[PDB]
Amino acid sequence: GRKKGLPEFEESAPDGFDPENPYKDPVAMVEMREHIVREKWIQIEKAKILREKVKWCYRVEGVNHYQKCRHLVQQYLDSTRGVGWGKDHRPIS
Amino acid sequence: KKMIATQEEMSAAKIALGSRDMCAHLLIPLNKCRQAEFYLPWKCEDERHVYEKCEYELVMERMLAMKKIREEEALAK
Amino acid sequence: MYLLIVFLPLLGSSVAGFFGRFLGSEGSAIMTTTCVSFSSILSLIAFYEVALGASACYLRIAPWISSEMFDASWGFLFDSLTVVMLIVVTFISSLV
Amino acid sequence: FRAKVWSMTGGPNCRPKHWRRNTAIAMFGVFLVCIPIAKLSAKLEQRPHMPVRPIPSQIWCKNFGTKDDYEKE
Amino acid sequence: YEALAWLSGGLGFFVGLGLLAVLNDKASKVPFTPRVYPYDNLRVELGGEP
Amino acid sequence: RWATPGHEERPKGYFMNRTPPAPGQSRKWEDWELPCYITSFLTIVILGVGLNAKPDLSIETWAHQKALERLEMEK
Amino acid sequence: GGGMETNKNKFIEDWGSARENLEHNFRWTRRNFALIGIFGIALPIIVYKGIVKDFHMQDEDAGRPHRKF
Amino acid sequence: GITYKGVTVHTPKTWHTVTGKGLCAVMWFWILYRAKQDGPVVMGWRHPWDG
Amino acid sequence: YLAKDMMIGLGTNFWANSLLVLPKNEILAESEFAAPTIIKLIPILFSTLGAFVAYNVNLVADQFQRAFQTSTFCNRLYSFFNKRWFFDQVLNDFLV
Amino acid sequence: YFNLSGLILCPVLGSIILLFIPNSRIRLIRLIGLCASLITFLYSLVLWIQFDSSTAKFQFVESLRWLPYENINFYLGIDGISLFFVILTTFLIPICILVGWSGMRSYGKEYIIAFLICEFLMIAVFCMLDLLLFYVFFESVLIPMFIIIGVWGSRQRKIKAAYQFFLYTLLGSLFMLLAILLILFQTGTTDLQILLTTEFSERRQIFLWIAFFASFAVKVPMVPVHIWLPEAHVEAPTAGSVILAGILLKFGTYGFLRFSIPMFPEATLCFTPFIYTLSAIAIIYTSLTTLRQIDLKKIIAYSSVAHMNLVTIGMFSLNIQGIGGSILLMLSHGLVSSALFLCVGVLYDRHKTRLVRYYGGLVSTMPNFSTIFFFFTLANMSLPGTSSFIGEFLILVGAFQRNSLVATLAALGMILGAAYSLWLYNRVVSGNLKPDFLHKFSDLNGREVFIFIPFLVGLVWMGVYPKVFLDCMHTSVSNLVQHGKFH
Ligand SMILES: CCCCCCCCCCCCCCCCCC(=O)O[C@@H](COC(=O)CCCCCCCCCCCCCCC)COP(=O)(O)OCC[N+](C)(C)C
Ligand SMILES: CCCCCCCCCCCCCCCCCCCC(=O)O[C@H](COC(=O)CCCCCCCCCCCCCC)COP(=O)(O)OCCN
Repeated sequence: GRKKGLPEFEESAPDGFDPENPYKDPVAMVEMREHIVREKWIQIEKAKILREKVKWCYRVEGVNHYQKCRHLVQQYLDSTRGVGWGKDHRPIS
Repeated sequence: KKMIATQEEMSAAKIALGSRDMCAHLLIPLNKCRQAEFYLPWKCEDERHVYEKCEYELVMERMLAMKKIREEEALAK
Repeated sequence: MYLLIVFLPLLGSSVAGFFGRFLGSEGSAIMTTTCVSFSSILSLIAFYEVALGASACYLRIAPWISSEMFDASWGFLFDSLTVVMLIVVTFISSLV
Repeated sequence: FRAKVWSMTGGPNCRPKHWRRNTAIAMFGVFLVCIPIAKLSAKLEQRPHMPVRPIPSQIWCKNFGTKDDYEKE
Repeated sequence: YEALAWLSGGLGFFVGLGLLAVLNDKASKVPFTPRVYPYDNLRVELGGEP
Repeated sequence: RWATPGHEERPKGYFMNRTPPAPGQSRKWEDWELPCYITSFLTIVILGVGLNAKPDLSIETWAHQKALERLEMEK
Repeated sequence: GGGMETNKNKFIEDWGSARENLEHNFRWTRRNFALIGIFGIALPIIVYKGIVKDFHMQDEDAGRPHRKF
Repeated sequence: GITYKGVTVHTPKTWHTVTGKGLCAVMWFWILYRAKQDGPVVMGWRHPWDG
Repeated sequence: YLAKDMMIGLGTNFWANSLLVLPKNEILAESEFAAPTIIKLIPILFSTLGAFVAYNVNLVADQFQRAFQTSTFCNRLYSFFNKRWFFDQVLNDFLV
Repeated sequence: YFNLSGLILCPVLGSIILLFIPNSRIRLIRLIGLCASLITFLYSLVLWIQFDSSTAKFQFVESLRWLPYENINFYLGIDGISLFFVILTTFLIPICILVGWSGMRSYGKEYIIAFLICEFLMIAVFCMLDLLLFYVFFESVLIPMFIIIGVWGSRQRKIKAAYQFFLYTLLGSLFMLLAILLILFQTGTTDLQILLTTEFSERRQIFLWIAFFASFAVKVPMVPVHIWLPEAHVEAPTAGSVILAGILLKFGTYGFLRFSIPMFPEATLCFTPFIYTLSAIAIIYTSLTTLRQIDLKKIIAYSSVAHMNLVTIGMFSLNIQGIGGSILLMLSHGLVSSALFLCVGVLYDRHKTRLVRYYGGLVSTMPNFSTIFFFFTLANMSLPGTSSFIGEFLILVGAFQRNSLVATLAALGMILGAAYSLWLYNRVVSGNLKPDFLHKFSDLNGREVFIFIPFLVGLVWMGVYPKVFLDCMHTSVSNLVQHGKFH
């Protein structure tokens, strides 16, 4: 019982959750928890797409890849600072 | 002797790093003729000996530069 | 074509091992060696079209480990360094 | 006692009478299933580089010289 | 247990001959000068900033 | 020895050690075989045309389309 | 020669069903105390200290104060 | 090969001697061929390629 | 002879990105144009010396140069290299 | 509308029909039992079709009242994790029926009663969101396994084997029950959705985490308590012993995922080094103990212990990939260990020795069994291309990203895994043939040949393309890792 298209749950924000008292509205806390992962997966996926950007850049330019991909290398290295749950430097979400 | 092939002509050419020394302007014709000629050692020599002597000159000037230090170190001792 | 370089020895090995009773001690000998020699000829063709015709070949079959930002794929890197060892492995394997 | 055990990969000296007939089928079997591997690969082998000289793989391939830019991946 | 005594000598020759290559100091015996490239030792084509 | 016929009337050994019966009659399938075989076929068909019928809805493709339409907003 | 089972040699039966029950032997002896105190209380403590030290050094590099644990 | 008191050696086949001789002679000639044309390269005298 | 020039030829353009060598640690031209000529052709000298000593020991001068029935330190020299530095002994007993 | 209720009812109907069938009708008992098991397997498979791997909340739920005030009640459901365990539980049991098919005349109908009872019992464990009833069905599996080990044990020493397996479980079970009582008295209910959204006290967190760890460290073999598994596992029938390492071993390890990690976010972090220092030394000590072993069954059980201690490292290392790799390794182990115990039990059902000394040179005969055994040993050998390697590579990745020291000790496990399993393979089916002991012996017939076919196909499928398994549960693992914290 679904439309054939991709689902869309919600994007803006969960209004019920208040950071000052995280355990105050249990109904809205799960919404915040799922929204966190649904927004972090966006960053993970854009990191993946910029990774393929870099990979095809190295696969096209040739020997001059130390001067024609630095604008994307700096866009990759900073994207690994707070991506997913992979290193002890957790992102400040 | 000073180099002349710089910026676009040096970067567009697929010459690898490390062989991009002072006198490497004539490597483009060498690799253009060598690549089409099946890389035969016995078919491409017109454009090779010039590069060999360019590297010869670079090595001998490089050791000439150290000659001065070698003959001046006697002052310290 | 580039997939034939890799998958033909596997296919020959699998069919020889599964049907080593259907083929005699010489049928497998003339079949697997023929498949490996075909792979060697393919490797020589790739060497001619890559080492001299300098244009490396790239591909990706399917994602192996499609976890988060840990993209593992069945792709291969038919590069100038790789094809020399393609020649080295295929020629010697067929001769052996 | 070797005849009793199956030896799926063939016995020690397994020499079927019509081994040539089976080998012809086996070689034909490889060729017929090798075509899907070759045909399915034609939609693959992306090589953006253009060789200085023409290779013989242009007839069955078109994934060369097309994937030039890397701003719309 | 006597083999370990020969083991120490066998590896001792390797490290002992390794130290002897420090006692001659071939680094300063170069007959030429360090290699230099144009454009700040090819700074643009090795990284840095354009 | 590449031209002589083989000295084997039949591949040695019996498949699953089951002696073939007299010629003319079938194999006399066993009680467990039929339900297990039909269940294997049902498993194959369900996992074949069911897995490649489920819409690709996940946290990967949804995030892929979302980040494809969100990375393009750099301005 | 119609027995599919093994012959169950006498000298092998004791070897088999003797190591299965070593509680009687391993009750009180001098070497047991040294072995237990050097490989059941010593090594786990050392590796636990190594792990907590690694966590502390990871914390220091990031700068965050180490957790008590 | 003729038979003796224990060594009844068999002579090598026709193609296992002449082929070996006519293939080894190629290498023997090739050693000097590379010692004449590219020989002057590594001797310390008369460095080739415009030298 | 065919591969001496085409792939080690002071900057051959077929490797492309396959093999990358940093500018700093690139010593190839002065490995050929700065050769003292007293060291380049020396391994041939060790080769011919080894030929001479092997021929002498194993064809003519083998009356004492082959079998050494001394008192001590010579049988153990034979065992030290035959048992390859007792690696199969010390490693086995002390680890496995 | 293929809901979860029917998946549990079908084995109940199968058992009920079998109860009133005369013992003489041995033809019908096996047929109807196998048919019920296969219908249950298909009903579990069809759930994977309609899984809808998109939502963070739980899938099909069934609520049945259990107390007068609806305080706590039977609340079914799967999220992303117990689905695969339900599928594998429904798949292993028909293999259990098939392996014990020839000798059913002596076993009687009581053999299938216990297996089907345990079948829907373990089905009701994985999809049980209510915390207390999860414990009711978590320890309900004591009786079927007790009966299987005791009534149809191989040797007479089975009496002492079952006592350990029982009492060790009861001790931790009641230790957990006390924590459940503390949680219910404090919070008020035991429903999982609510109980995950309650602010706990840090001092209370540690005690309750320890109380859960009292039993969950027994189901997964830990250093202090792992004696029960070999002694009570070598001495069980092959059809029954294949699920002690199949589903009875995945309760506590999976129980950590559902009732420990999201339940106590601030306590697992404080107790992380303790789990590391337990499991890292477990993978070493148990592996070394494995080498100096003679029985054919015990070596596989010890390898299983090492695999579980390895997966425990990757589970408590909270990573989006660590937990997914833990689930993949657990599924792969459930396949491979099951296959290995069938492989070593088919030898016992013909010769009845269970000693590697007697076995030798089994490649010159029964080559098909040798090939199958070699494939499953390679799967246990942790080679890439099989489903296991996908299993522990993610474990190593998750452990190294957090702690560098633990990853090296964990990978020492897969280094040492080549010392006992390969030695067993070369010492059982590749030695010198001896006619003194193994006078005569046959090869695998059509039953055990078909038994390994689903195992082989699933092994290869999840080894070369584990995408679908990871695809179906990326949302749930993401929700589990991100809990309590908001950064
Ligand atoms: C890294 C894991 C990759 C996947 C694992 C498969 C890779 C191959 C593993 C199996 C290789 C063969 C080992 C079989 C056991 C060897 C000992 C043995 O039992 O031999 C048997 C089995 O013989 C075989 O080797 C059969 C080989 C079958 C394996 C063929 C498949 C290999 C390719 C599959 C790889 C996967 C392809 C990718 C899938 C997507 C019979 O040999 P006989 O010559 O008859 O001698 C026995 C003596 N007597 C005659 C008296 C009985
Ligand atoms: C000896 C005779 C044995 C007969 C078996 C077949 C003979 C060949 C055996 C060789 C091994 C082949 C094993 C299958 C390898 C498949 C590898 C790719 C599978 C894959 O990832 O793609 C999936 C294909 O779905 C599918 O259709 C997969 C169907 C596979 C059915 C296998 C049934 C095994 C059941 C075992 C159950 C064990 C349970 C253990 C938990 C869907 O991929 P996707 O999501 O990308 O969809 C795409 C939507 N765009």
